[PDB]
Amino acid sequence: QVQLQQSGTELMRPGASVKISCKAFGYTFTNHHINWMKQRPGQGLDWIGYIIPYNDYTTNNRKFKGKATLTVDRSSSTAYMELSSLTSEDSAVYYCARGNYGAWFAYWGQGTLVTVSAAKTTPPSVYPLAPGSAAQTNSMVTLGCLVKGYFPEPVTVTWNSGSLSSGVHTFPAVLQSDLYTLSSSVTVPSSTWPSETVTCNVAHPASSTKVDKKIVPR
Amino acid sequence: RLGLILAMAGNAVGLGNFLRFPVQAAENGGGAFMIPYIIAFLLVGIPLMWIEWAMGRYGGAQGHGTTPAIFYLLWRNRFAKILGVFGLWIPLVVAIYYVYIESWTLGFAIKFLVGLVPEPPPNATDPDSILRPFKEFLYSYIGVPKGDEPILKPSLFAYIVFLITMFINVSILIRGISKGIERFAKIAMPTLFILAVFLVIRVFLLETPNGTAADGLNFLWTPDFEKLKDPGVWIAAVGQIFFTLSLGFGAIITYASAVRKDQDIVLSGLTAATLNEAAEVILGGSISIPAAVAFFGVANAVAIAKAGAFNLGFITLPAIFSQTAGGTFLGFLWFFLLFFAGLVASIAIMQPMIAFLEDELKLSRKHAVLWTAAIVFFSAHLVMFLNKSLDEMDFWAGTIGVVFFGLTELIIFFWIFGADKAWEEINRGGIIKVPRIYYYVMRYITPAFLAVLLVVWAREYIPKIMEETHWTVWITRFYIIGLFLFLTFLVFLAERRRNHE
Amino acid sequence: DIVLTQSPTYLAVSLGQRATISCRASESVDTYDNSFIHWYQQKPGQPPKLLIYRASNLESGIPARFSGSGSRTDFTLTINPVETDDVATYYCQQSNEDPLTFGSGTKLEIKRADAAPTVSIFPPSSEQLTSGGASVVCFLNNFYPKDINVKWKIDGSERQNGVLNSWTDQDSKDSTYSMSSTLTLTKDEYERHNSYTCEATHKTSTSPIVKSFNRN
Repeated sequence: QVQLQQSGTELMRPGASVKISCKAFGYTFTNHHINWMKQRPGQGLDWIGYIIPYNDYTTNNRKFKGKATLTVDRSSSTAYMELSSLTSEDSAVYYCARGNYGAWFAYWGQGTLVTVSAAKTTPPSVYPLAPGSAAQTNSMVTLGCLVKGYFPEPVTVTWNSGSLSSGVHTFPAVLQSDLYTLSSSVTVPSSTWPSETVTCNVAHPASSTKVDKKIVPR
Repeated sequence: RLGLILAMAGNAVGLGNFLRFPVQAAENGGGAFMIPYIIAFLLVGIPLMWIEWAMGRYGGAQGHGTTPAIFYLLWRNRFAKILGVFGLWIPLVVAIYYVYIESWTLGFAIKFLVGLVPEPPPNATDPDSILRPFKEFLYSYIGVPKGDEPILKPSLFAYIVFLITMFINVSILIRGISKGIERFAKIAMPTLFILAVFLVIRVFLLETPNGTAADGLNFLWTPDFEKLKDPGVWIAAVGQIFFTLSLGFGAIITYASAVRKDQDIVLSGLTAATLNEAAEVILGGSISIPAAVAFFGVANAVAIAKAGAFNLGFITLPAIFSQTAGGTFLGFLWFFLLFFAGLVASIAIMQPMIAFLEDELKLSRKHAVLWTAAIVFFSAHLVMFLNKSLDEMDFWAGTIGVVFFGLTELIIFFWIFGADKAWEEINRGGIIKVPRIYYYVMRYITPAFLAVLLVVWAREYIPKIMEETHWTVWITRFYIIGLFLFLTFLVFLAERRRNHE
Repeated sequence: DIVLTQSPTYLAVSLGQRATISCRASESVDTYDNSFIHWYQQKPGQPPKLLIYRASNLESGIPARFSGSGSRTDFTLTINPVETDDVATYYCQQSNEDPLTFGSGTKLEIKRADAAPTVSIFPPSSEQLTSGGASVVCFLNNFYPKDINVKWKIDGSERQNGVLNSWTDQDSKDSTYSMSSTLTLTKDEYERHNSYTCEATHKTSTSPIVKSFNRN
């Protein structure tokens, strides 16, 4: 019943410093080593370093020695990793994971995304994708959602508040001109739409924008 | 320098050094007790301390955390888990009465705070007359019965103080420790050490018409050639070494699972054990016993110690504070300090059960803590209300239980896991190497010694143990056996739940 | 440090058959006659997931399909029979020597029978038109294999420029792929032409799948 909950996605100017908080729930926090690992989207996991929550006493992998400082708040049952001298190469997904007493890493965090860039934060534009006017109808129709011109990643895109999870394909964002663009497609029976309302739930945390878009016929 | 020193001194002060030790020595004919005690320290205490650090670190390197599982890792036999159950039963059972004793220390602290303390009978000069008021303070507090009555009748103040003590303990176990841990322990341990030193020095100048404090030190360190042939003394002595060194409890093992495999455990472990010894035999042992003999005389000190477990200091100490400068304030400080000292230890003896519920059976922290607290709180009513129950538990868990369990850990770790593998595990990361002779002590001397001790002990004290009917102790024997069966049941449920997937 | 070299980097296997992934180490991973290599299943969008520990031992919650093997240097992660949701990257780790080190990973993908993409073409949103941009989206869903081709035709002409493409990961149920192709122009240029075509060339058919709409 153990959960590790991590802060979230953060954007930083190169050379600055950040502090990521992995908060520990449902277990005695002092009993178990906490480990810190780095993973690029397309790369294998590098171990950053661990910390012993009872006595503190961190140990960092040689590679990360100067770029990562591990601390702990025993009162709040939280582990912290502070990254300094940020660079684009520091941009990655970071996991906190505790093996039991440190087998290793049995329980994982949700992960935390770090984007190192000077680029400014822009909200996504959400455009409905309807089928073309008078496009012949079959046993099923397919609808879409276009999320364009936002920064940085990620964006949460669901349908009907997460109610329709089946037969939906959400494609990877593609970075063109400092702004990210992605689209999501949903397949539903023809008797489903328009006869029942189909809606886009789009959320950009970084810009703090939750936008919903109705899909209507042309 | 001075700070680092007072800090080093405060790490070992447990109630075991002050409240418990005096009672153990007095009930056994002090000094006749010291020989087996010292021998047990050299032949049992140190090696097992090292053993526990090694086993704990080893189990941490793996992640079991509790003795049932570590034992299972060292010896793949269903029987290993059951012997391992003692690593939960002993600490839980000690916690059940230990929390109550802590509550007495808080109550006394409060009474001293308000200036409600016992003063000797003016112009009485009668050791029994002198003893009655001090006896009455404790007896009126916990409500000792007249005529060996089964039911005990603790004062309302004691009960409310118990409620508060449980509330504080639970309140601490749920939320972490920030304002009252480092920031307070760093003050209280050095303060307590300084206060204790002050008391040993002060008591030793004490000489009165009923006896002399010097006579107490002489009494305690003069070997009684006659009691050595007594198994009870040997068992009591080893049990005390275990209790005072926290050795026999699964708590040292779990705590030890947080230190890295490469970190030294030889010097660190030996240092903790030696610091603990110097911490009691010199300070705790030199306060209460000399004070009681100087004040109440030998006969009364022994009779008081034999009265029950932990009673001795609750009487001797308040007697001492009287007639001393700012004795009421010094007393308040002493007992409040003692209270915090007890607390630190009780959360520690609850940690094995909490950890067992969380790692196995997969329970949350809230549930592990609440169920554990429920068990200690409910069960403690037996110790507060049933005559001689506290003593019976202190005997089975804090004396007998720990030695048998200690032997179990030595056989499981050394014989079954590996003579040489065990040695290798202990040796890794050590600042100094383990003396060559201890390989032989641990492998041959200590285990043979303990096995023989338990055997000679039994059949000497077993039939006598079957011959005691207070009506209130058989409830306790049955009940604690039931608790042991219940814990065995929890281990069974953990294996059934895992095998079910 | 101890370096972990994993055999095939990308592995594809048919349903119901067995998959053998390997791990090799520069030094022995064995201490006290115990192998410290551990396996992880990581799907994209997820953290890793522990599979096997001490190299022979099945973690709970994980089906018996996953079995660990090997010793000394060489280790073998065996998945039989392989299941659809088992598509993901798989890693191995060595805890014997500190610091700790990971394999480079093995990406598993299922072999699914050839399947045609279902193409749908979406006109630019009026709302987007108010913004000045015009984007035409063409979805190609549920096809196998991954390799596909998209050509954008505007008034019969092939448009090379302003095409952003995205592919999903292989589905964990039907083992298919999906792709979104997006032709991005200005509203001015979008109002200059009329017909907008999306042509999908796949191995499942010689004749390309053509989806278009007439701007109106």
